[PDB]
Amino acid sequence: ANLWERFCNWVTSTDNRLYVGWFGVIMIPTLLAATICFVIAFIAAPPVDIDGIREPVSGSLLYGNNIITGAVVPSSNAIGLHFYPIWEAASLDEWLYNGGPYQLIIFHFLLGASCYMGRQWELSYRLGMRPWICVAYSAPLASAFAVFLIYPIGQGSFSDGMPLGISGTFNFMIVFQAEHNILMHPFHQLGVAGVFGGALFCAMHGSLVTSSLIRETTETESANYGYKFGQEEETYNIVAAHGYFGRLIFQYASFNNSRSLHFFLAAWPVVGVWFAALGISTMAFNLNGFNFNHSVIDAKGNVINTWADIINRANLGMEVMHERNAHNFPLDLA
Amino acid sequence: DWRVLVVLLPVLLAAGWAVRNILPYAVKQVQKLL
Amino acid sequence: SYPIFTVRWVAVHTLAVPTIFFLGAIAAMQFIQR
Amino acid sequence: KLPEAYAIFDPLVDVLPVIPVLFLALAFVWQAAVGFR
Amino acid sequence: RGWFDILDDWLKRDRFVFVGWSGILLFPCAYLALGGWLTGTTFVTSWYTHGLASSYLEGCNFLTVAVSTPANSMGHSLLLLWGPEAQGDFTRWCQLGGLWTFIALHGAFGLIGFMLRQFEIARLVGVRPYNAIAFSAPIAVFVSVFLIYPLGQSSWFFAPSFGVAAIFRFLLFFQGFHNWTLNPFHMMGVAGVLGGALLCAIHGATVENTLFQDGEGASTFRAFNPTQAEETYSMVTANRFWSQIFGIAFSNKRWLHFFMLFVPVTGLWMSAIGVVGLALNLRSYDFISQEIRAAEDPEFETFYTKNLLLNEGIRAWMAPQDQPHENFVFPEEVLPRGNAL
Amino acid sequence: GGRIPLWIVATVAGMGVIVIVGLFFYGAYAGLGSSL
Amino acid sequence: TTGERPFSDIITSVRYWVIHSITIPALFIAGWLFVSTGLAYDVFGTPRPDSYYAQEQRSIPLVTDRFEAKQQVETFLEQL
Amino acid sequence: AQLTMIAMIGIAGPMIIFLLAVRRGNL
Amino acid sequence: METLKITVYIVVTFFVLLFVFGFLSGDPARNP
Amino acid sequence: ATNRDQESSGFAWWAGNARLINLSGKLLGAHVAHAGLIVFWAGAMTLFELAHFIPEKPMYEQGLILIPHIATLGWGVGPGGEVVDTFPFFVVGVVHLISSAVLGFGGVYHAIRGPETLEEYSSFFGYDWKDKNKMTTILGFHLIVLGIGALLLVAKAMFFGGLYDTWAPGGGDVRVITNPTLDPRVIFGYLLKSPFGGEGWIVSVNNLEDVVGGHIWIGLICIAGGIWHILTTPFGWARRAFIWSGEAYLSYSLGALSMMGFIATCFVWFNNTVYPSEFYGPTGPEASQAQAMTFLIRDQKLGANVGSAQGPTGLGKYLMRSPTGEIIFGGETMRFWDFRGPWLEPLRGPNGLDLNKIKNDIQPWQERRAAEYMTHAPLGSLNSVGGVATEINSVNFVSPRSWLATSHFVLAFFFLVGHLWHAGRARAAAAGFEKGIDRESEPVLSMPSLD
Ligand code: CLA
Ligand SMILES: CC1=C(/C=C/C(C)=C/C=C/C(C)=C/C=C/C=C(C)/C=C/C=C(C)/C=C/C2=C(C)CCCC2(C)C)C(C)(C)CCC1
Ligand SMILES: CC1=C(/C=C/C(C)=C/C=C/C(C)=C/C=C/C=C(C)/C=C/C=C(C)/C=C/C2=C(C)CCCC2(C)C)C(C)(C)CCC1
Ligand code: OEX
Ligand SMILES: [Fe+2]
Repeated sequence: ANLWERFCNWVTSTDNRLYVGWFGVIMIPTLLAATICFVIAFIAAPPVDIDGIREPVSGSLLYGNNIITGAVVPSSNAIGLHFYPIWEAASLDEWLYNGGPYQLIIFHFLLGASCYMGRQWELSYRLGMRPWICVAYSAPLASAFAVFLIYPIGQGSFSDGMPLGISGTFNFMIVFQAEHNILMHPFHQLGVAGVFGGALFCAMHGSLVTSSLIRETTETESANYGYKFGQEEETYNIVAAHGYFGRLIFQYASFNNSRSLHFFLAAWPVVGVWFAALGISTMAFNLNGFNFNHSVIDAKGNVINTWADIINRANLGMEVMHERNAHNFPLDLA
Repeated sequence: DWRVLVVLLPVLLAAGWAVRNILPYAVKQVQKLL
Repeated sequence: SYPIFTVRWVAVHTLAVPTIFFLGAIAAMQFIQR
Repeated sequence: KLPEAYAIFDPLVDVLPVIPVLFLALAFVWQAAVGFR
Repeated sequence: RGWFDILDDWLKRDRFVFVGWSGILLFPCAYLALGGWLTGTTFVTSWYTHGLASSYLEGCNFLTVAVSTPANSMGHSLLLLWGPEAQGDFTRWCQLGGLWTFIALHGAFGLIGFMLRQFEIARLVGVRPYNAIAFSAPIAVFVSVFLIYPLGQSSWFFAPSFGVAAIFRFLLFFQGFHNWTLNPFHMMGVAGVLGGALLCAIHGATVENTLFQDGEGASTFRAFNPTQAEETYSMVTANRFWSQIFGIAFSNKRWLHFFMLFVPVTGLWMSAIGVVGLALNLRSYDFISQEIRAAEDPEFETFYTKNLLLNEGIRAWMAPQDQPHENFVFPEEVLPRGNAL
Repeated sequence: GGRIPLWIVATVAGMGVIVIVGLFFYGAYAGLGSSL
Repeated sequence: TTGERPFSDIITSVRYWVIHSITIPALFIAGWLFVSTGLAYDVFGTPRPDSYYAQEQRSIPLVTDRFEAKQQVETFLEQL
Repeated sequence: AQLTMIAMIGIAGPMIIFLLAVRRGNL
Repeated sequence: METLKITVYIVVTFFVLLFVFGFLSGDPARNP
Repeated sequence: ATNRDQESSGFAWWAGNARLINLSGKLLGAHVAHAGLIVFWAGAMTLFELAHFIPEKPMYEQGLILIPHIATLGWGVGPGGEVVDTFPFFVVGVVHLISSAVLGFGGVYHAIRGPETLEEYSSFFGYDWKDKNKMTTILGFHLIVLGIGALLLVAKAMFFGGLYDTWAPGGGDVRVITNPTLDPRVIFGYLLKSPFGGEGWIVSVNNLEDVVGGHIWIGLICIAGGIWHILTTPFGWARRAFIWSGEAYLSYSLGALSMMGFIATCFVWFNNTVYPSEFYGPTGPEASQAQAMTFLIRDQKLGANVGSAQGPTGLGKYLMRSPTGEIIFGGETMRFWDFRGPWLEPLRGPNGLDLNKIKNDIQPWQERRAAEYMTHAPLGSLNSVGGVATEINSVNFVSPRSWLATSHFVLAFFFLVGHLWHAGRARAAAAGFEKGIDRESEPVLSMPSLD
């Protein structure tokens, strides 16, 4: 009964309003460091020279951004993949210039969101739950792994990471399609199949359960009060929803098993976003999308342009214009 | 036209030999509905 | 003891008869010389 | 190229690495013969 | 019991695929559109509308095939096969983009027919028509993009084409020309779609990991028969899991599943409002306050002005090929190019 | 009726698919649209 | 459970493959002879590999008209 | 040819499963 | 910089030793 | 016919390999037939790579991942990564593929014919998953064997031919590594290296001395860790720190393999010593420094003043400084200034690149290697079109480095997911709620409220 077994009685306790857990002894101080440093960098970070060529990019709000154009600008290309903590720099103003706040945020966010995943395991193990809400969170977490760490590692610089910003994200998407042809990558296409299907099967499952709610209330109050929390009766008729959706397409396209239904709701966006994060993680090492430039040619040999040749001219448009001053050489290798 | 008589000739040979095997099985189903 | 020419037969065949026709057509495209 | 006493059996080698992809698919043939019981 | 009642019996007859009254409007039109996509992506060129290869017959693959839009000279011609442009000729009609309007109008009528089906089946099985209400978001996306957006533009040519890479053209078109990422109505759609895909993944894995042990086997899917009236999962544990993991949790299972209806349907309805604005080229292209700042200060760079430099790249490099009717002859020196690329 | 084992149908209709998509993926490299 | 013959009972019945061993290959052959005998290049107007361009000309034969547009395609085809 | 290899390589997978079905073996 | 480096280093290892010891301090035991 | 429906096992057909958890003879044949599949692929791919092999073309220009591994070992390659005998490649293909039938026999034998459990026929081979000292005995047996395997590499490096050295003098040559780094402050100083840029945790091993001596150190601690785990039982701090289940040890292996796949991805992407660019192609770093060199070479050959030549931005177009001060290659390749290859160490003096070693001292083999490495960058498509995403279909090139890093990232991420799957499950299984929550004793209704 020392203050260690009293400490593990607090850390592992389910009686906490917000569960700590042992993963949360890493998750809380990393993600508070990644949240305090984020909003300070989002409002007051002086402009970061991301591309290493002494042209600073204003990201913060005080320097003439709004929330849409605001960002934490990624660390300098002069740094590359180098570890840039505060103690690497001679001053703070040097650390602020070369994008050190980006490396502070993403190393505290990814280490803290990895420990969000095991904290999601840990509460499932304290509660007696089955454990795989962590496995489903590995789909957005690999995505955060990819665009913050893995795509920098393959490309050799944290300047290639996704900027912590709304329009910095759109910069990251445009440049990625210019260099890696992400739309023609099938792993991104399985990811769009994971999020379009995910939004479909959300609105599907959301509307078939709402369609099938048993009358418990009057039309003079909300149907939401037909559910009382913790009730043992199912609040909607699963046989009617299967009877509805089975007649909607055909009977055998339909999950008349609620558990087999919610595995599919679990697995379709998760395996979708898994493959999409594997899209970014494999286009980290420049395993680009499908390159059908000048594929259809005629009998003479004249290139008959396709829709993938129209994308290629748009891809050319972004890539000759991304980082207009950073390239001194004709091939964009990394 | 000759080519449309070669695109449709295995097709008309398909449906005929398809209807040559369910021929009594069609006369049993139309009769049962009627 | 079942029907043969149902509505489902028309749902099956109006999709799957041109599907096989198209798959024979796309497989003939794989041998078009340039 | 293979050593020249082996080029008779060269179309065999050209499809020899498809065999491990088909062991995975054979478990589904074997599971379908037993009806996935 | 006359012929309308008798046709009501046979249409609402309990069969494998339910026909219904909507199947008179759904089942040809949904099948002509999808049958016309496959007919156009296999056999129909875009060599006169776009100057493109877009069928399997020409050499394109599934990614690169499309039923491409009509030419800009057609305008918003309905392009009926009997109409004044095709003049009856099927061979000419496919070349003039007539199969695009065949798919965009039968697919329009089939989507009415599928949405009417969702009403008709819910009226017969006795349930609420929320799946039809949730299907209003794919209608409004199909209506705004494939119909309302070209109707606001100069022709059907600027609508998206029914193809994988041709949609990818259309996505990269809207970045370069419209800056559609920056539009707030598209962000509400991204928040709605990714929120839907999150709420699909979260609610799917929450239910599947709060299940009650109803069977003595280690594969839990056979612990559910559908005629049971028990909750198959512990909504109490699920609420206590998410209250301590995330901070907030659903406690109403009816409000949870309405929120699953609400979030992708409001997102896809918000993206509709942006595309209707983009039909009139009402973009959120520029924050006027920043391009005032950046045009008299040559050191103020944000990621916003970098995206606008990318859009000038898209609008000048893609357009002499993307828009062949305009006869854009852009020399090798008017092209916006950074250093060394 | 149940004369043919359904797995034999399911193992050769599923082999009709990979022959054809294997023929479709070969014609990516042969003839039209092969960039050659 | 609606009335029709189950799909475990149709495709497994040999009478199915009495019908369908001679109709599924027949339509695959019909579709082959759509493309191989050239009818695909004539129903829909998709050009042959020697029909995108005239011999010296390399312009795109692009439609610039609406009500003079069916005759315009034919002018491009008489060019070939 | 490469195909007649991959045909008999491929066919003789399920023929193991065909024999043990038509011999009532330990499938 | 010289001081904040070892300040962060002690903070990191104390939270990491709290991570490693608490999962070594009978985490299989703490199940319902 | 035990554990073969869901009536007897409680596992479905899609988790039907989980029916073999307590079937030691059947789980052995599962593993030996799968071991036969890896050794089949090792055999059949090597044959497929050597039947479709052009010894004129370099190995990276041919989609070869396994011929570069045999070539790195010092087999059938001479000066500068050039094949002089394809027979050591062919033997590795035949000895693996023929051995796959023996493991295929023994996998099929133990799975579908042998005793279903080994616990009756052989108490030495029969194991319980929750027997902790037996589970280290098999761990100790397998540690000694991997210590034997990490000493075979030392044997091939020190006696039986030597490995291919990229840092051999005058270009690359197969070199007998006769003085390996036995110093543990160097061998385990790699372990305390930062993973990040310029340090590159163990991927920065840049000579074959530390490779051989590191495999003497690993190869003998695995022997001495085998003798450890054979002669001991797990201690009490470890018994309370682990789930002792079959799926638990699987999850610990899956989590270990996710580490290894993410590391080997980084080895094949960054390291050009144990993955020579003669065989595997230039690294991502290597090709960007080769492009800056080719135009450092080209323009100075036209008389550019390459030290004083400026970029658009104020930086050196050819020669700028790293943020530590070294004269490095200008351009965007400033991110790759931590790259060491042997075609540019004759340029690197102590300030970084020496400008006086650029003017009158760049040899034509270096101009050849930099121009080759620039036009064979590990950029490529999924249909194997070389170059950027905006490149035309003329170059049929994806590097083996890109193939190996991306495949072993796809595999290593899923093996992290598979670790999270199986570690969560095996701890839910050892506590007794992996099948669901008991309704009669639900913990949360026995757990107090929050607010
Ligand atoms: C390659 C990976 C692999 C391996 C090694 C195995 C191995 C096994 N599975 Mg598993 N399984 C796998 C993948 C694999 N499976 C996949 C992908 C699925 C999903 C379809 C399953 C689903 C599954 C289920 C549902 C079950 C198994 C079972 C089994 C075990 C016994 C099978 C048996 O005795 O019935 C007899 C099997 C047959 C008659 C099929 C014959 C196949 C032969 C052996 C093919 C190999 C021949 C080979 C080429 C010859 C080489 C030697 C030669 C050169 C001399 C065996 C250990 C069973 C089990 O749990 O046992 C208790 C079981 O019920 N598996
Ligand atoms: C080396 C060599 C050899 C060997 C070989 C081998 C080893 C083989 C094996 C092979 C195999 C191993 C094969 C297999 C095959 C299989 C297959 C071909 C399958 C397919 C499948 C499918 C088609 C599927 C289907 C299905 C089902 C059935 C269920 C439902 C669903 C699905 C679709 C999944 C020989 C002798 C030649 C000689 C010498 C050389
Ligand atoms: C060969 C070679 C080399 C060497 C190397 C080495 C020497 C290595 C080693 C390595 C090592 C030696 C490593 C280690 C690692 C470790 C790990 C990986 C760990 C893990 C851990 C764990 C898993 C734990 C867990 C836990 C916790 C956290 C708490 C609770 C309890 C438990 C126990 C569960 C060099 C580089 C020189 C060169 C190249 C070649
Ligand atoms: O940094 Mn951001 O983006 Ca990847 O590519 Mn090279 O570097 Mn720059 O150009 Mn394109
Ligand atoms: Fe639900």
